[PDB]
Amino acid sequence: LTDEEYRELRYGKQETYPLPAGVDALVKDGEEVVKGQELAPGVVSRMDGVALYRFPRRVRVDYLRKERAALRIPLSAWVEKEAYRPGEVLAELSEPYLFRAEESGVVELKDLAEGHLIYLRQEEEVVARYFLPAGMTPLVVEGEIVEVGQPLAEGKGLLRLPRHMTAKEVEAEEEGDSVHLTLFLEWTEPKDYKVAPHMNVIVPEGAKVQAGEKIVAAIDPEEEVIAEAEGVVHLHEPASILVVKARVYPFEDDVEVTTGDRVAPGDVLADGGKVKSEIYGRVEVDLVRNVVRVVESY
Repeated sequence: LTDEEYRELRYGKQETYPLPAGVDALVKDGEEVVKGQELAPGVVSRMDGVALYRFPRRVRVDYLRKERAALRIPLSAWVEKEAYRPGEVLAELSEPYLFRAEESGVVELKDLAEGHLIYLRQEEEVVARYFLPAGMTPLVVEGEIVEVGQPLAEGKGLLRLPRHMTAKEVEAEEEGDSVHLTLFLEWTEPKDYKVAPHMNVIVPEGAKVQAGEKIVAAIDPEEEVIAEAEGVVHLHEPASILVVKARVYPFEDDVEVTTGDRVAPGDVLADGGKVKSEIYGRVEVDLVRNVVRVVESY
């Protein structure tokens, strides 16, 4: 009777897989993994089970951005839709076009991947918010004083939503030659945070967070990491991953089981008889990922 073989029968199959510093995993914190599957460029799992992160070093936060801007283009070149998708063609310009300033003031240029966003400011007041999709290259620069009628950008061929931008609730009022579109833009803007062991990631993978919300804790304040604004947390670069032979069943509401209990194929776990197990084994009610995992038996 091996000191080890005992733990496998009683508590279950477990294996740790180390990761070379600065390397990122090819799986999420509690993703279902199969025998042979790459858990990271160098590492490869030897069993089916659940991959769990051991002390991650990088926490990425996909911050949500939303701005409302306007665009002026030739009615004939427009590709009328009530919502656009990333990379989506917004219009087809036959000949070069000059999106001209309909307000005056100082410009603020904000790169948005293959696209741009312009703000016309007059003193302490944002007087305008212009959207100019990829293809329409800006003609002005951050800090330039611009006047009404002055061309701000220029499009030559097709106009597309930045690969990562989305536009919905498009309100387009027609006007003779051109068209005036005001769009509600939404795109993700990520930021990365480095976690030194003496730090505790309070939030799990996939968590939605709000401004002010504490993401990472530590005995020192300037060390703490607080969300700039609404977003979605992501864990990256775990020093290692522990695979556990077990299945995982997430639930929307109420758990009908307790950590420690044994289970069999059929046995209900949560959401009324909606969530049933498929295997025999131990139970662990993870309420950090709002899921119930069942460690295989045999």
